Amino acid sequence: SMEVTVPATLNVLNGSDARLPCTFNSCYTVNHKQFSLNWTYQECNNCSEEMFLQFRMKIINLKLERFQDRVEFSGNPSKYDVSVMLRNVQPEDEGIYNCYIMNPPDRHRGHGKIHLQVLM
Amino acid sequence: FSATPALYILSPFNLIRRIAIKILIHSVFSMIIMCTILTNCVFMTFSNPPDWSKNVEYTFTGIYTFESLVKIIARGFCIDGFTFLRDPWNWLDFSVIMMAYITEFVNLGNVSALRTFRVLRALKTISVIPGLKTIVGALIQSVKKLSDVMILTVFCLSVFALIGLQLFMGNLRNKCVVWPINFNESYLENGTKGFDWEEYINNKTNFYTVPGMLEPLLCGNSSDAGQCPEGYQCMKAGRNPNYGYTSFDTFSWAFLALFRLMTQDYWENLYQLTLRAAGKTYMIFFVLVIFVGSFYLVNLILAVVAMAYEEQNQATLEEAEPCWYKFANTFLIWECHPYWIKLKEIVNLIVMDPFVDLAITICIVLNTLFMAMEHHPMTPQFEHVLAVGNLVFTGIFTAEMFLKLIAMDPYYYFQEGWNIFDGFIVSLSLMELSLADVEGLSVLRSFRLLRVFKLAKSWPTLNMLIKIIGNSVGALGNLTLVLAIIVFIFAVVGMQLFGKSYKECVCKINQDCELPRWHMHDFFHSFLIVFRVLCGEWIETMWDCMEVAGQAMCLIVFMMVMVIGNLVVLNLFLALLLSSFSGKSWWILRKTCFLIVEHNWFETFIIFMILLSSGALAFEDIYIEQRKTIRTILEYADKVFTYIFILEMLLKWTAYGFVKFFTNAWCWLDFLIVAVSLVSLIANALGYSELGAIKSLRTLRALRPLRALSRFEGMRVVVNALVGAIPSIMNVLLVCLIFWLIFSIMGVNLFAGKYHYCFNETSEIRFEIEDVNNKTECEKLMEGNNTEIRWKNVKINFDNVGAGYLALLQVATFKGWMDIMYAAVDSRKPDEQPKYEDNIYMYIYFVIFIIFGSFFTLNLFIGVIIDNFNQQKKKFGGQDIFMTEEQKKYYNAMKKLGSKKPQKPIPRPLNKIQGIVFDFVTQQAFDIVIMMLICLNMVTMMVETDTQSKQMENILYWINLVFVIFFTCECVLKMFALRHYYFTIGWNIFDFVVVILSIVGMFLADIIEKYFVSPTLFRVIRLARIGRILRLIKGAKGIRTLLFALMMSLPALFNIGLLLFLVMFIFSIFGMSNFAYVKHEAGIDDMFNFETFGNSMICLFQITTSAGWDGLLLPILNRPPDCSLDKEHPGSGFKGDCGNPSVGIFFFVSYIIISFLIVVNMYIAIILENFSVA
Amino acid sequence: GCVEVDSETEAVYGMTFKILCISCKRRSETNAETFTEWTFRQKGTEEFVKILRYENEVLQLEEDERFEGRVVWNGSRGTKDLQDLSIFITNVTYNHSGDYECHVYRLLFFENYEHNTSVVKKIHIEVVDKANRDMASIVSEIMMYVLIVVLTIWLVAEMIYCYKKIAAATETA
Ligand SMILES: *[C@@H]1O[C@H](CO)[C@@H](O[C@@H]2O[C@H](CO)[C@@H](O[C@@H]3O[C@H](CO)[C@@H](O)[C@H](O)[C@@H]3O)[C@H](O)[C@H]2NC(C)=O)[C@H](O)[C@H]1NC(C)=O
Ligand SMILES: *[C@@H]1O[C@H](CO)[C@@H](O[C@@H]2O[C@H](CO)[C@@H](O[C@@H]3O[C@H](CO)[C@@H](O)[C@H](O)[C@@H]3O)[C@H](O)[C@H]2NC(C)=O)[C@H](O)[C@H]1NC(C)=O
Ligand SMILES: *[C@@H]1O[C@H](CO)[C@@H](O[C@@H]2O[C@H](CO)[C@@H](O[C@@H]3O[C@H](CO)[C@@H](O)[C@H](O)[C@@H]3O)[C@H](O)[C@H]2NC(C)=O)[C@H](O)[C@H]1NC(C)=O
Ligand SMILES: *[C@@H]1O[C@H](CO)[C@@H](O[C@@H]2O[C@H](CO)[C@@H](O[C@@H]3O[C@H](CO)[C@@H](O)[C@H](O)[C@@H]3O)[C@H](O)[C@H]2NC(C)=O)[C@H](O)[C@H]1NC(C)=O
Ligand SMILES: *[C@@H]1O[C@H](CO)[C@@H](O[C@@H]2O[C@H](CO)[C@@H](O[C@@H]3O[C@H](CO)[C@@H](O)[C@H](O)[C@@H]3O)[C@H](O)[C@H]2NC(C)=O)[C@H](O)[C@H]1NC(C)=O
Ligand SMILES: NC1=N[C@H]2O[C@@H]3[C@]4(O)O[C@@H]5[C@H]2[C@@]3(N1)[C@@H](O)[C@H](O4)[C@]5(O)CO
Ligand SMILES: *[C@@H]1O[C@H](CO)[C@@H](O)[C@H](O)[C@H]1NC(C)=O
Ligand SMILES: *[C@@H]1O[C@H](CO)[C@@H](O)[C@H](O)[C@H]1NC(C)=O
Repeated sequence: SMEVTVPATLNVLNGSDARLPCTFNSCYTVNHKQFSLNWTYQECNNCSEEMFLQFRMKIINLKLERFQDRVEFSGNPSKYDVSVMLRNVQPEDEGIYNCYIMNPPDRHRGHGKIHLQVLM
Repeated sequence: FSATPALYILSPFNLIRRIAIKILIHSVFSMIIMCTILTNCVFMTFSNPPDWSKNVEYTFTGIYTFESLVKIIARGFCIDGFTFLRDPWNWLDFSVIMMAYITEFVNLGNVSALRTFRVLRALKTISVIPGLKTIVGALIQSVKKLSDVMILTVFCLSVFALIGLQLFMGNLRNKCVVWPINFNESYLENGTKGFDWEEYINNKTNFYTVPGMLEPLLCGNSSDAGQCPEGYQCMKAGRNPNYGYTSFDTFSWAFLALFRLMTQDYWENLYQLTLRAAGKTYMIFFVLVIFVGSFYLVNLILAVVAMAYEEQNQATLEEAEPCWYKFANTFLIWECHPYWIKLKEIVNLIVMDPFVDLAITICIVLNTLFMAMEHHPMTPQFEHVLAVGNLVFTGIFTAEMFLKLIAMDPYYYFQEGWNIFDGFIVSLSLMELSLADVEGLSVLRSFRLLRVFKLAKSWPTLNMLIKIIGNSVGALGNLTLVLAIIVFIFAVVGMQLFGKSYKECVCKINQDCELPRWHMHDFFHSFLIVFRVLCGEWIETMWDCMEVAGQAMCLIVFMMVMVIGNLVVLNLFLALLLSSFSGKSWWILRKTCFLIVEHNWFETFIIFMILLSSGALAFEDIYIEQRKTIRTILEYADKVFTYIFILEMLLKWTAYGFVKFFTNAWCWLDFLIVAVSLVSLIANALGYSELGAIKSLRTLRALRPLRALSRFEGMRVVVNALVGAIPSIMNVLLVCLIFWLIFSIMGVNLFAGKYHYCFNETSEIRFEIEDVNNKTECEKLMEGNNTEIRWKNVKINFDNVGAGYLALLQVATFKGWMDIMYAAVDSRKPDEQPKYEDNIYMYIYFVIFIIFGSFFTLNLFIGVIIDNFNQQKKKFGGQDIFMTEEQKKYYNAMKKLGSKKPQKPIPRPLNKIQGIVFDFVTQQAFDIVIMMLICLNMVTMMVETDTQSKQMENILYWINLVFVIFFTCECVLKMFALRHYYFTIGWNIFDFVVVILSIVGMFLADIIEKYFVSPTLFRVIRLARIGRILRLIKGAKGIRTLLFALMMSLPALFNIGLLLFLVMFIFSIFGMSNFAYVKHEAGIDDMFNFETFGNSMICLFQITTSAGWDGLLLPILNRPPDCSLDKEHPGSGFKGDCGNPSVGIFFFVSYIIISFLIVVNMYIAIILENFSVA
Repeated sequence: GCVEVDSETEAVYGMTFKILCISCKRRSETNAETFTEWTFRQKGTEEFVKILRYENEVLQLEEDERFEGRVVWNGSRGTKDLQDLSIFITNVTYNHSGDYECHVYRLLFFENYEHNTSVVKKIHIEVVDKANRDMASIVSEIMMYVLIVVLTIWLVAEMIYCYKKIAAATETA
């Protein structure tokens, strides 16, 4: 896949801030136009996957009902950070963050897996 | 074994300590460590170690831990004397084991570095295998000896790098930028519709990029530099070529480029790029750096290493002064029947020892000359003849083997090594016919070539070759093992450091996102890269690995590979070489003509005449329909040249006599040239001025400069020496031809016919082998389509021993071999489309050839040349064989004048102020501060870079002002001190000329506002500043002695230079005649071609160092299928787009040989002179 | 490709002449679509008039009687990239003097960048009846003969001097 490093497991307090990043190191330092990053979220392992964040030549947030105005992208693709932060975490957010990335000039298209759980 | 005065804790009398010592010395421990380390090296060779061998790695680790435990319980702690901390390699032991214990658990994030640091395990072989420590030590003393030459090399590359920086500053960036600025549609990068200069100038699609090439074309504003097409200008625009590392725009890259020039590694591309950017007139700089930094510095390094190795070798040679028998006697002895014994005696007599050797060797020679006759296109009758001859010859050798086996008992038969070799060959021969349907495995039939080596008993010189090959794995098996271990450790270091990077960054070096041809991913390819660096082609892969995996790592790794590997290969070469080493009017008329011939002024006149007549050939080029007045005046002076030379022939005849004149080779040469010129003269004077071989005789006029060989004394002496040394070279050349014939026949068997393509040249992609496998379906594609799809052949193929010799000379000269190896390793079947690296292991065929027929044969040839020149020197009392008698007087004059001169110390003048000022100027403190400010000026020169900020330019300007003021003030102080006695030493004169010329430079910088604005002369008078840093050599002693050696050896270099230039002239005229109007395909461009004397001499000087001669040859070898036989060629009646292949091969092969024999004598005249200094 | 040569400035009446103009591309790879116009005016006459226009496939000549049925094209044959702009005149008359100017118009093709260029070369010819064969070749012939004679004279003088001197030397003993 792609050389993407993520926190394997993160714990977040009830309603507290949570920043779950996808850092990645590749050749061909990231450009802004032809580059693409994707973010998929799953409410559980074996249930449906949901697109909620795009960056196709520009930041494109799908603004799902699960992440209406809570997930915000304040990362840095040039600094190899496509991080998403979830404010006011809610227990039905317990699931899988998957970030999909494609560095334009290489073709080492890859994937990402993040498991987030919320404590009672 | 014990010898233990240690007396440490855990008393040496203990049972445990005694057991540890007993097992430690015991050789089975060493053997099991050998097995462990060899398996460890193999597992290191493994690229991605599968987890089912991770525990095997732990097993190896535990073995190392056990060894460490034993060595610690046997005198471990560092406190006691003679412990294992006193022995350096056990530092390596502790380091590697401790770093393993660091590695298997949490560690630093640099996984690649910690993985690489396992190479110490492979390095352990150097410590533990017996004898290797001494080899490493000897390498260390040789390196320690070459220190002064390293210092001089560094300072010389620094001086020349400053020259190149100041001359070619930024010129490498000159690109053909679209000039007619199209403002109305000049979009900005963020969609502004506005125009910004720094975005237009660096936008990559505003450059030319000659269709087919990769880098955008370099261009130039000079009159002779490259030419921009219509609609482009020559502003410096964008990144440098070759990813940005080929540049003179800073002292770092200038130093890299001139270290590249020093080793001549792919220096023809720097030559072409810089001459296309800065103008062809700068070839003077390249000649200067090749005849000083390349030939001389490399010669000096090799001479000093040779001197050190000879000294050490001579010092170390001087300091020295039944149970199976009973089974054998029953089965190995074949006397069991009286008639059988009678037959044994009979056949032993029927051997006819005097008349068996001739028969068997005749059969061997006929066998090798039958194996020579091989082709891809073979008529079935001819292949049948080859097969039946093969059967006949193998039957003959089987008959000889069986006859000898029955004639002498197998015990005594196999007791001879020659007989065991013969048995190996005959067994290998028999296993062929039985296995006549084995898939692939075409290598097996190649072993028959070894029969030729049975001529070793005949030749003494083929025995010398076998002696060299044996000494490689005999007396010097340990040193070649050191070489193998080093080529292994570098190969695995590369694979662990840059191996993953070459796969992550694929699209940064190869535009198709495929692995480049020569990468460091696998182990085989890493070994290939390190071998290539040993061959000499480091830069072309250093660029790629710098582009994928960081500049610093590749620079360090490849400099280490070059230095260490070349040191070891040089040491192995010299090791082998030193192992090998040990009335009454007719009489008055005749004497009057003799007197008029022997007149010095008349000889000068004829020299001027031959020079003019020879130079008149230069004007005969493609720019001859212009300057018609020049062509007419030169044509009508050709007649008077012919007249004067016929007159000289007649008058020499009268002076000397027919017998006296025709017993001299030079007189035959002159007569032949005059006769052929006169024959052409009479042919053109008559109506038969064309339409025959007369026009082909016309180009033979290029031989006219040969009269200068007879006239000029230096060229005559050099040609005399070469011709005298030919006879000792004929036998060695015969050996080299036989051995390269073995290699060429094996290459034909491996590759014959497997070098065909199918271009669709409209796309010019070699069809991948699933659309067209066979030749037959490529024909199908043709018959469906039009000629836009063809079945090409690599032009330097291996399809018969002739093409084999050509392609193999290319492979052995390390120029043009890359395409051959690509088309070999892609080769799969004779009539099948090649597939990308489907036969990778054919690389080892070229590795074997370079090891044997390019390294060992070169070693033999060099040894014989050195022996011959030693003999020739000893004949004439040790005098030089490249100097005229007046040159000998010149030599002896320097020999006498180079001693220690009791110079006058300039006594103090009778003034107190003068006394103190001479205390100032004579004190050593004043000299050393001068040297330090020269060093400061040198660093502030090297800090000048392209694209530097204007503030930096002003700061450098004012600091240069300060320094030049300081130097001028010191100069005028010394003048006021004693002008008349300081105009006595030449060093001071150099100081005065450099200071006044720097003052001229700065005055003209201020006053460039005149009618004579000349930037180029201004950069040259800036280069004039560099002369001051040459004063540092005055404070040196060994460097001064070495420069004295160059000064003392100049005259021989000058004579050989005249000869080489005259050869360049003849071949350049031949190129102007034949290889003008050839297609501009690859290595022959709009410039660096044969269309003019300037461009032709450019190409010949490039070829003189063998650089890229495949490039020049390749466009000649094409044919009207890949040409146009009737091209328009405007401005000239000449037609046809490409020349004659046969004369193309003869032109370049004969130049490579001739140039090689010339440049070699340049090396010998330098190397041997350096020896004679001390 | 680059031998830019002027035409000849002498034409002899009744036989043929070769008008020569070679515009050479600065880089020969570039492939261009080129066409030309030839402007002509007689001696002591008004401004030029076009006579022949060769555009990449065929030679269209103006209907002037001064050149009809007696002018043929000797440039590059059917390549659409002329690079060789040569007019051939058969049966030269006295009218065909004055000033010729070859107008060449190039449309160089690049990666994604067309370019239109124009070059004008001026050639002046004069028609004679006897071929006034040039001065360089004649002065070269006199140079040839005088040099041959003077070298022969030098040789004879030197050899007679040496003969006399050494005969006087040998008569001494
Ligand atoms: C280097 O110069 C070339 C030549 O101008 C630039 O290519 C040009 O790029 C612009 C914008 O990227 C293109 O304009 C666009 O055209 C499309 C229609 O396909 C239109 O919808 C857009 O709104 C915009 O106007 C233009 O077509 C294109 N020209 C060519 C011949 O490719 C190139 O972008 C420059 N390089 C850099 C790094 O700026
Ligand atoms: C692309 O980037 C360039 C520069 O980075 C942008 O140029 C800027 O454009 C704005 C809009 O016109 C300029 O602001 C105004 O400029 C006028 C010029 O007379 C001035 O009088 C106004 O007071 C105001 O500053 C700005 O100067 C100009 N340059 C910079 C450095 O900002 C351009 O707009 C960008 N294109 C897009 C599509 O964003
Ligand atoms: C080859 O010759 C040309 C001129 O003979 C050298 O100078 C170039 O001249 C043009 C104008 O004729 C410059 O264009 C203008 O430059 C200014 C500089 O700031 C720029 O801002 C404008 O937009 C305009 O494009 C061109 O820049 C200039 N070249 C450079 C590198 O500045 C040319 O330098 C010569 N090439 C060599 C010596 O390699
Ligand atoms: C060798 O490789 C070249 C690569 O260009 C092949 O030429 C290409 O052939 C295709 C065949 O369909 C051409 O496509 C055609 O394009 C025109 C213009 O857009 C369109 O009107 C047609 O309907 C069709 O799509 C393509 O233009 C052409 N390219 C060039 C540069 O000529 C060629 O076919 C290959 N030959 C073999 C034997 O594989
Ligand atoms: C090179 O030439 C050889 C014969 O000289 C080709 O072998 C023949 O290849 C074709 C197609 O690759 C085969 O036709 C197909 O065979 C398969 C089964 O093998 C069948 O299922 C198909 O219906 C079709 O008939 C043909 O049988 C085969 N010849 C023989 C004797 O089996 C070879 O393919 C050529 N290389 C190429 C085309 O790359
Ligand atoms: N230092 C090198 N000298 C020549 O030998 C190698 C080669 O065989 O021949 C040329 C040079 C080479 N590198 C390669 O870059 C390539 O193959 C070639 O340039 C292109 O013609
Ligand atoms: C740009 O186009 C305008 C038309 O509006 C024209 O007047 C002007 O001359 C053009 N300038 C350039 C540099 O193309
Ligand atoms: C090229 O320029 C010439 C010069 O006037 C002009 O006559 C012609 O029409 C132009 N053609 C093109 C395609 O630009």
